[PDB]
Amino acid sequence: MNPKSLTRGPRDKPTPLEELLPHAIEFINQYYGSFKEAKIEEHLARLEAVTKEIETTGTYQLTLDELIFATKMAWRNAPRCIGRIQWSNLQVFDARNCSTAQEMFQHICRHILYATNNGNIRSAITVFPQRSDGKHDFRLWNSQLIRYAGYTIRGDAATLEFTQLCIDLGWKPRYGRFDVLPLVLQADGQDPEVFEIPPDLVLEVTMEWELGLKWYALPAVANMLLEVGGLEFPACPFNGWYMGNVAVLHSFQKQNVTIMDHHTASESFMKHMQNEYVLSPFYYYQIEPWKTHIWQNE
Amino acid sequence: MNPKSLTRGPRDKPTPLEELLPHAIEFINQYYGSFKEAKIEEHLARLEAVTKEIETTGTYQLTLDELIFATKMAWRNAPRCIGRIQWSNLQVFDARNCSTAQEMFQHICRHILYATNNGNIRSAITVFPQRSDGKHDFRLWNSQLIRYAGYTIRGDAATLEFTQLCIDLGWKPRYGRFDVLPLVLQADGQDPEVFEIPPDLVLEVTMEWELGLKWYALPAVANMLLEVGGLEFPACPFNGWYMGNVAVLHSFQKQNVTIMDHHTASESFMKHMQNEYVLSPFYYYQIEPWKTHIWQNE
Ligand code: HEM
Ligand code: HEM
Ligand SMILES: c1cn(-c2ccc(O[C@H]3CCCN(Cc4ccc5c(c4)OCO5)C3)cc2)cn1
Ligand SMILES: c1cn(-c2ccc(O[C@H]3CCCN(Cc4ccc5c(c4)OCO5)C3)cc2)cn1
Repeated sequence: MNPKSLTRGPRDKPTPLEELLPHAIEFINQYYGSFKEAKIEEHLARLEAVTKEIETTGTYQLTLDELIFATKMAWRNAPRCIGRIQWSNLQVFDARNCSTAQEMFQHICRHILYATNNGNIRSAITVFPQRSDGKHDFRLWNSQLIRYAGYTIRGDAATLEFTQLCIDLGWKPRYGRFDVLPLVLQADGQDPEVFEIPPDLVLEVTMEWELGLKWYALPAVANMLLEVGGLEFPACPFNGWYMGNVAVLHSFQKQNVTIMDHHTASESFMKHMQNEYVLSPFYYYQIEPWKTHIWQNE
Repeated sequence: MNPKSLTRGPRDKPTPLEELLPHAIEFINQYYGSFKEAKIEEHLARLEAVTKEIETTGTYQLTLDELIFATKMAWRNAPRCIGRIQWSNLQVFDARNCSTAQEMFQHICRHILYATNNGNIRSAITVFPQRSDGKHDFRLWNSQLIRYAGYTIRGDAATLEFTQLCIDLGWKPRYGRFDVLPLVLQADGQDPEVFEIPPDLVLEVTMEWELGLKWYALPAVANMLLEVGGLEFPACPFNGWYMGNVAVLHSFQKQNVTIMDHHTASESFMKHMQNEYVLSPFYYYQIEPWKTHIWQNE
């Protein structure tokens, strides 16, 4: 067997141009190939401009449309994702001009608001600045945007470690069982900063003859890396909606929070279908950033 | 003399509870003893929960922090390991929820990536699921994660046998002198599967007035067993870095691959020291798994 690694690690230097250029060219082809017989000239013109940009600057920037295409193809290329059948249903927020953690936070608020949509969940991805030399990475340290803390256990037992990290970073732990962990955000390679998510941004389905059980509506992956044309985006949170004695199906449907039931299955595929008139791009796992981060202040 | 065996063999049944419980209790004590006067109540509470878990399930699970502690104490307890002086410098990857060989492979890729760190080597251990009844063991059949094949001789003369085994398993032997052997991975007691290591994951120091000599940067023991509190982890690869007419010291230092020179000696001990504000646990040798494995398909 010759499987590839599903993980893409840190760098300490820019991608060598001799490595980057072939990848850039291949993606450009894939992109312009999505127009079949049309646009031969734009294709070649783009090849020339990208090549020059790389030779001049050591890298290149994607057009907005190229980025949108990339995020959708990466989704289409996600082997385990059930949602990828309707891969055209994806809203893209372009945050590649982001520079600070405060700005990252505002972008994520915007994302959570749009995708939550008061229960009528919409898929979205927010793309932060691409890796340059690898010493200025933007990363979200959370595994998901919204997750309950973990503290025997109290809360989300799978975040006991991350919860402890937040505390160590100055987060004040309320010790409930449904404490929404803060966003831990790294901009430009700096030490991460801690941001409470505004409670009003977090939609929860309350389960329904008293246990006080509830769960958050928005499942959002915070910690993967988008690869495209040799470029790496170490910060690119995205979300879908849930797949699904189970008062869940009932509580979600009764509170009208989207889940992947047959109706939603048919509808989303219907909408996807109406949007018509080594794998790359790809979402990679990363090494947990607290295991690799060099603190400029601990 | 009353030396103990440094080898821990296979089982065909779960550890008897009457054997397991005393060992579990002893480790819990060792763990909570590392807090001196504090935490008497957590200690007793943990004793009670572990005892109940064993009586209920026939075994028990370590907390993440208990596991981390165990791996570091086992290292501290390794008589021949020079690196154990700086035993607090160890990154632990928890793969105890692993179930398939493909998953094992992804964990090992992640390990190789982190520990290699583009030449700035970091110590790490990846811990796979603990032995249950002994008929579902996870094992790596390699002695190291990265090793050259052996084929008079061609390649690593010490792997002639293992190389032959890989071939017998379906591996196609390129007949060079520096062929990186594939990972041979056994999950849940199943027959092993063969996985080429992605070449880009393998860092090599090229020796430097033409012989074409090179060697791999990452020394990683693949085949030992971690014992702790009566639990056995037959799959727990770990790595350090090398100790060191010798163009080696030069080639490694000049290509900035870590070795245990005086500088690295002082630095790593310095970092270890800043991490402050029958032996058990222990790493055992095992019997070569191809000598004991019952093929459900040959
Ligand atoms: C529209 C609703 C969506 C549904 C129902 C859905 C469902 C799933 C499910 C069930 C998994 C597997 C979880 C596991 O194995 O533990 C998954 C994985 C994943 N999803 Fe989604 N997803 C959706 C939207 C998205 C979006 C918008 C993206 C990206 C733009 C995406 C990217 C991925 C990726 C990369 C993985 C990992 C896939 C792999 O490793 O093979 N998903 N998704
Ligand atoms: C940080 C760099 C490290 C260095 C320089 C180092 C060096 C060594 C050396 C020189 C040996 C003896 C080899 C021989 O006799 O053929 C050894 C053995 C060993 N090392 Fe390391 N090591 C390091 C990290 C580790 C780590 C991370 C672990 C485990 C978490 C570890 C566990 C062991 C074990 C169990 C043995 C066998 C010891 C025995 O049988 O007495 N080493 N190491
Ligand atoms: C879109 C969103 N996702 C995920 C979101 C959140 C994820 O977190 C995992 C760990 C916490 C519990 N999560 C439960 C879950 C299960 C199935 C599912 C989820 C979340 O979102 C889409 O479909 C799984 C995993 C995957 C995948 N695509
Ligand atoms: C960490 C890593 N190790 C080892 C890694 C690899 C090992 O393989 C042996 C057989 C192949 C050649 N190896 C050479 C060697 C020598 C000294 C050393 C090595 C490898 O890694 C740490 O220090 C020894 C043995 C021990 C021990 N601690």
